[PDB]
Amino acid sequence: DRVKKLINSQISLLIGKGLHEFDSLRDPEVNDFRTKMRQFCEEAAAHRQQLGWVEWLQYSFPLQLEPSARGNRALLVNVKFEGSEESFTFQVSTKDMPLALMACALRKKATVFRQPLVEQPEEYALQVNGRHEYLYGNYPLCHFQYICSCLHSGLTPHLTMVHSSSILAMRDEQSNPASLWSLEQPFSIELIEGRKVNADERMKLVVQAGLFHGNEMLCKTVSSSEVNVCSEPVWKQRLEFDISVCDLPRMARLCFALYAVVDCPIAWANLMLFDYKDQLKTGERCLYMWPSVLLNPAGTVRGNPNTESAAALVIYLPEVAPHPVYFPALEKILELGRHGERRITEEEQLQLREILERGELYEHEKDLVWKMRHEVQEHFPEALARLLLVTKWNKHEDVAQMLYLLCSWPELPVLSALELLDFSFPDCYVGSFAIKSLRKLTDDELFQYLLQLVQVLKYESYLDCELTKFLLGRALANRKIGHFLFWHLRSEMHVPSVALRFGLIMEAYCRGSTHHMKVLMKQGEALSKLKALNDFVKVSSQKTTKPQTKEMMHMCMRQETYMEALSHLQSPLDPSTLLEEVCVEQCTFMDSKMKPLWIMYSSEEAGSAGNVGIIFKNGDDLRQDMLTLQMIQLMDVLWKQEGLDLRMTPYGCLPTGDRTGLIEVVLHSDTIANIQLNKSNMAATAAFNKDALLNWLKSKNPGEALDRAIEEFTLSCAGYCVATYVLGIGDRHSDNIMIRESGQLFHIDFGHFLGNRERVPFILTYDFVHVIQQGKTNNSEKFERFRGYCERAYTILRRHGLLFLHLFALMRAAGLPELSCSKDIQYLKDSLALGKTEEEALKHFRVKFNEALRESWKTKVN
Ligand SMILES: *C(=O)c1cc(-c2cc(-c3ncc(CN4CCN(C(C)C)CC4)o3)c3c[nH]nc3c2)cnc1OC
Repeated sequence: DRVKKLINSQISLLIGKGLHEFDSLRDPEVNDFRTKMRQFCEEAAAHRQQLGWVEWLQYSFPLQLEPSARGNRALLVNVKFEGSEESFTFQVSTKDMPLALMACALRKKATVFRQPLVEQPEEYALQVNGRHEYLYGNYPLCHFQYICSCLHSGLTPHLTMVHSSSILAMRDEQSNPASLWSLEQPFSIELIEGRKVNADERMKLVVQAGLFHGNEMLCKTVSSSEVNVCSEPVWKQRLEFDISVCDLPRMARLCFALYAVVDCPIAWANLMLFDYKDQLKTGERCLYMWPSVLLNPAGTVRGNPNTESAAALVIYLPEVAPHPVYFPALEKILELGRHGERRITEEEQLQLREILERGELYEHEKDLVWKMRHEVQEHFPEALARLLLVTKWNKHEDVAQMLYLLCSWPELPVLSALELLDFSFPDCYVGSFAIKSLRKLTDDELFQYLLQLVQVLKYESYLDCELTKFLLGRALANRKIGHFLFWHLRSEMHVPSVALRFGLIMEAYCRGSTHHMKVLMKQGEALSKLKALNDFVKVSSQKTTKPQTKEMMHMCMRQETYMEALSHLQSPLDPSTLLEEVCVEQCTFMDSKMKPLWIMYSSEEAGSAGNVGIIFKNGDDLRQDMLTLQMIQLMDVLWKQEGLDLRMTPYGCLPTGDRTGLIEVVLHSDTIANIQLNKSNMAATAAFNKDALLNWLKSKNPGEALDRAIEEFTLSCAGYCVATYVLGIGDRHSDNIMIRESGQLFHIDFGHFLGNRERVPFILTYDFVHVIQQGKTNNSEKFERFRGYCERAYTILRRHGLLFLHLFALMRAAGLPELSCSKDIQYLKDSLALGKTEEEALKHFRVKFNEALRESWKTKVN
């Protein structure tokens, strides 16, 4: 019908690529992915349209619980019924559950409307006012994030009784429309010609090619002869590799590098030896090369789409048989793997136990762990990664006996599985195994590691893969996973190397949720408008005064195309947050280089909670900032699970397009720089500039409120000192540190991390030390209490050291200039002192903390 056509065009504008372009490729791998993933995604949609009303609440509005609650006191709550202005305020216990609260609200309604109610508390859920958030399930009220948030800021929770019939109606409204192993000859290729090559004509062209299984070489690299620099070089050379065709692992990649010599690299191109159908590739192949910025094994195996500019390499994959050759099926693999030999003294078992309880190892150590592989599966299953790295992947017989053990290997913990997703484990069965051990991930853990999982999609060799199906299935089952999966993919559509894979996943997702595609379209339209408004602000700020640019901005925003496009949307930063009425008079732009837009919203239905802001930033790369903020959030989750709340501010930061993204406004907060200006006729005007920040906290927090504000400052200070030390956040100054009116300190503008290469020391600023000490010169009772907070925070993070290392290792796929090699992850190994005992790492940390105090005292002596 006309609808199928309309949806296809809406998908096209949403993903930023015409769907006709996918068909124009005439690519069988692309075509098969589209068919298969459309089928799988529409199955999910059908499953969803029949969920029960509580199950549909778990899809659309997943519970936001406190980290402590995963796996008393008096409380005032305001409850109202859907479509009623009359509300009931009643005292409840933080230990009470939503059903008791609901049954209580029903009894009030029954007395108020003088009628015993047929409705039972079991037929309801409590919505947070003007938000896509709900309180339901068997959990005390204090376990919910919203109730927890209300208790700390003193404020009263405002809840609406929503009946099942209204929830079911939402579900209804949102429905989709109605053999190789005998081939002993050495692997070889033919390097035919080069096309569109650009280099210095004094030099000569060389083609270096190597066979890789992930990062490791399957044999030594081979180099073609030197041929004089020109546009179309003609080699005609049969390059031979020291590896039998029978020994090529399934995931073997042929990597090429084209360079000029008198060392000047021109381009690179990679390709999988076996196709997506496991057939050994033969024939002629034109490799549209990528411009180099050594060989590039981790780089994409798909050719450069820019066929006009790109230099091309013509190669010939020889026909090794008169019939097609496929990689042997698992049944053939396991049949060969079933046969081997298992058997050395207790002293040699202790040698194996010492190495497996540790990490690089010698060649004699490799020989021991390989022969003892059966004992590895039997007594140390979590050491699979060590055994997988000692497996000789260039020996088809060794690969077979490894796979035999892996196929009966027990499911490993989530920490172990995340390590197996790294590019240093390129086997498909290994990747299928890791995905299997990751199905046990809770939606909360999945959401926490979604950014890393999206990045390891760039390591994939084929379109249809276990990770894609896993991410699609989880996104289709949880709307928040879906929302964030879509944005992570959409923000990378300008990267030609991922635009095809990422575009195809988003299309598949869209087939899974027509309604959500429309909701995301509403977000893309606002972001389109924001870009146009920001471009304008940029040029105006360069010509006239700030009040003049601000007034022109407001007039442009007051156009109906802008009022419609910027209003009534779900926030890309948090689909729970609804951005209702754009507050034009409160909108402005900041004075920094990119003139970022400061956009405010209000919602009568949400009250004070509806007053939310977004920062539109265009011109900067926000990926590193988002990663740093997600890591600080992880620390906060890890500190909270051990009962330590350091009052952190991990505000939203989401890239949405090319050098484009949104940042969450933290209201009632100013930078340390703005507070320290010490302006005249203010409630905080100081006698000593050292008093300015404490005077400001006093003006915001009168009487008893001050002690709480200083404690919030101390807690947040300790968390950020540890966060910035562990992560190597340098270039810290008064204009990238902010303070909230509650006393909470937080950092912004995370341009540089991991010491990028200098060792970032522990930092203690005197201005903050002065606040922690309550404005007293000596207050060791409060100072040492802060030092205990730092040590406790540091100690907790170390216990989770391997979780940070694994996540940051997966993030290497993002290609962030500050996260691109082994030395970057070494910085975290050093900061977290993982090569030490807790006692030794605590002395190490104390020696670093005492050194920061002596630094801070250069300002105390002044
Ligand atoms: C890029 O621009 C960027 C921005 C943030 C980020 C900054 C701020 C922030 N910076 C200064 C101020 C304080 N100021 C108070 C007064 N109001 C006006 C409207 C009266 C303007 C702001 O705020 C910020 C505040 N809340 N969230 C924020 C984020 C972080 N990272 C950036 O680039 C990576």
